[PDB]
Amino acid sequence: SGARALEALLTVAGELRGPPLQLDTGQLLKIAKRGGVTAVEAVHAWRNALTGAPLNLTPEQVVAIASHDGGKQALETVQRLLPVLCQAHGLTPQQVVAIASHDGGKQALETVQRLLPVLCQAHGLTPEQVVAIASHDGGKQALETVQALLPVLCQAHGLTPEQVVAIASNGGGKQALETVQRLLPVLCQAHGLTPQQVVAIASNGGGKQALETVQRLLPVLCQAHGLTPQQVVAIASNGGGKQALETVQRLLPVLCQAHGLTPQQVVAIASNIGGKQALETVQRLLPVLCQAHGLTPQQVVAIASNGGGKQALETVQRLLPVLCQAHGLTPQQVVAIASHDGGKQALETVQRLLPVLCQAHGLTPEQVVAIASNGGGKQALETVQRLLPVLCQAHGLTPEQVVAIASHDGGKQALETVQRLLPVLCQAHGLTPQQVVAIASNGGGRPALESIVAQLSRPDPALAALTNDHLVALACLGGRPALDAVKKL
DNA sequence: TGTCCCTTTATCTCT
DNA sequence: GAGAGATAAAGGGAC
Repeated sequence: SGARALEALLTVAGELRGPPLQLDTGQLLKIAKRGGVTAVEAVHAWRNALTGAPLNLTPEQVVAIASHDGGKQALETVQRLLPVLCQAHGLTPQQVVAIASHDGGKQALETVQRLLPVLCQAHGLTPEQVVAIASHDGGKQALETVQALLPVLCQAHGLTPEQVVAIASNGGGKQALETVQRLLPVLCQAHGLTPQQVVAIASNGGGKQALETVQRLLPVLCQAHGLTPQQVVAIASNGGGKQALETVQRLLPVLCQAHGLTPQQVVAIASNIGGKQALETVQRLLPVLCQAHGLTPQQVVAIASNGGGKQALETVQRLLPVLCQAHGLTPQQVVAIASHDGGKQALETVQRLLPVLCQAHGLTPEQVVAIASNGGGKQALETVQRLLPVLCQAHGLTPEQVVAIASHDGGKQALETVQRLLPVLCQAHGLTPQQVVAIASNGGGRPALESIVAQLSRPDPALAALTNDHLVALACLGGRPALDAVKKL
């Protein structure tokens, strides 16, 4: 009955493509791959209840919840617990989705429910801090561990609640927490690290192995390799962790002696998530990129030194000719696009969309490069392609303004939020569009605009002190953080 | 056969 | 630009 079971499964997928979820093939694939057949079936059985009152989940939220080991249990649990978490604990549905959307989401949900009161009332955490702790695989473990260990970590060890939250808020947060508890004294007292440096190391995924590996290799990397404790700390706390540290141990001589890299640029390469992969890839590709592509070593190092640098390097090697000779991009432009986290996605997206953006939207190659040369470049490019025409027709923006909003980290968010909040800002708050554009055209433009609309609607006397124009100027180069900075004085 | 937890790597967003 | 936070995905081990 394998063929009938298969027919049943495909009928289920087909039905999900209809109401109420209207899932696309990508979404189906996501749930299948990450949550399995049981998650696909669970979504199908509960589609009405997940999208209906009292949950009202969007299809994207349903997809995010299902797309994990135990996805079925998470979906089941969200149906039981969301009304209490929202109405009793004061969480928003999106915060609930965030707690739910990990392997073991059911456990983290039951645990936020049980623990949020003690964490906030007795330990002094905010609900947002509790959400951040919960929103990872093993969230239950981290929540219980913070609850158990925050008092010892703060009083006996001197850490702030914020620092404990930082350590706890990664996958394996429990491991990281216990390892800080164990290893904070040695690393400070014996190695002379500050507590903040230890927190900075501990607050990445694999924080525990990173701490243990800093203890293990700090002396040999300094002594036998010539690095400073600072460099070792940067390598350990920049996401590279244990893998990066050990790979620097192995490859530093070869990269310096044979390939001619300074130890500083080797450190720059090691100092991101996937630093091990980046190091190995520079070792492999430095000759080829520097003899048969005329890229300088500086340029290669610059590409390698971001998270997933490996991917960026291989992608540069593959696409540099096509982008230079077919799309008319200069190698410097290709380097600039490559030299961010996710440079691979940005490059591939430029290869795909450059012609479209130049010819259907009239953008010059320089503008396309401008948009592409930030983290999340792919996202920004795709949402300019989507929203350029509507923002010009409906909201009366120029292509320049659209490119400007787009050309920062989070450009996608800033564009979408302009689309969502431009009407009410200008209509109900006699706010000007050039003004809203001004707010949107920085990193954090999104939360800036949102804090603005929050102020105008449910204002806050304390903050209710500046002009619909003074707050504008404030958001315009401090954003949300500036708005909060004033609104606590 | 799934569920839960942890590490590593890749990508995106904000301070 | 750098540091940091956050979301996603893979792959592994334990029951």
